[PDB]
Amino acid sequence: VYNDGYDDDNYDYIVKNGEKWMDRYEIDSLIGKGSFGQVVKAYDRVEQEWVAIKIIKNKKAFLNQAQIEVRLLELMNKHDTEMKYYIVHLKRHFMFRNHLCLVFEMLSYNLYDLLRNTNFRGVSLNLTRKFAQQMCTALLFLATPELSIIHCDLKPENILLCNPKRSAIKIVDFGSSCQLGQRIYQYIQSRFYRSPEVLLGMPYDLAIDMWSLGCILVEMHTGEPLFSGANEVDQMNKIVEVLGIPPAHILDQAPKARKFFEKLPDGTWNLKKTKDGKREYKPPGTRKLHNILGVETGGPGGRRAGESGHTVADYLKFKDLILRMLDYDPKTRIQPYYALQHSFFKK
Ligand SMILES: O=c1ccccc2[nH]c3c(Cl)cccc3c12
Repeated sequence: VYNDGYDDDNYDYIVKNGEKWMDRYEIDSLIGKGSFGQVVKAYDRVEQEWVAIKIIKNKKAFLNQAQIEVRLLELMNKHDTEMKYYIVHLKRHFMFRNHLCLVFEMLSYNLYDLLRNTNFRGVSLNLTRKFAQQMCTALLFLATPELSIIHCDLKPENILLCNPKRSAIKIVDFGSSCQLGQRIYQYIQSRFYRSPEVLLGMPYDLAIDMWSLGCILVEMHTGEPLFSGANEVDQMNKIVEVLGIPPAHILDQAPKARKFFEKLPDGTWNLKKTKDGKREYKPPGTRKLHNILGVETGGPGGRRAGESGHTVADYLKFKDLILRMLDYDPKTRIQPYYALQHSFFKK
């Protein structure tokens, strides 16, 4: 018997379609999962609108983290009252049968689902530009000094369409988020979207979100993750295939440097040594983004050959922007304000 038979063995609330809470919320159905718990679709009889309700796990550590989430959402929504900065709206929260319940506006499906709808053909560079511009603008919001918020888990599943016919988006799931002052985890971000500084055990700031976004935009256009590591070692290696060996001034300050690399007597770094003539990775920097994107060959896989809004010049700009976002150095990685000024976004 977990929580008088309301929970399961994983601290999640056993959801029941048609159930009605507090003479207010008619529960329609389950529509999301996460480490945090579950999200359900519900009708709010009082306000007379569909909502989404995040049902946090009934367990101390989860509840505590969700309380941080709430603080940051409420802090964001208070600045963005007009709802023009692409951040989901927290309508209210309540405790119900020992679970914290967060009530958000209802939204459509996420960008992973959108990619899946084209059978991972990827979406157009025109639509990619639109998502890029909205996300940079959202990331600029988070960068306002009074917020200074690191989302910490950007990925396609956490960017959602407002409406399925339209290109407007909102960022959701601030359940791993923190402010620039109060950083509390070392192992953060979804692995494909994890920055080098986090892989390397280093301190991190808002620039980890920009890294993640760089990875996201490429995926939105090619249909597959740019760096799809099966574990941290594979991840770091896949980054090195495209961008080369991280600079020495970084690896010299990196606690986990020796998990992936070796420092030679003359002070330079290589990939850690490999057994018995085993070969698995392309040599450093030889997996060119130029080729991944199909800059001069009709886009990714040649699938955009002779389509408008997919010229070579369009791609060269896109590529340039993406490499600025994937700068190894967090201090020089492009920041939201300057990203919006990039030639990729020219009217
Ligand atoms: O915060 C989330 C986290 C994870 C997974 C799914 C998810 N769907 C949502 C919808 Cl429709 C509205 C608002 C939030 C979400 C949400």
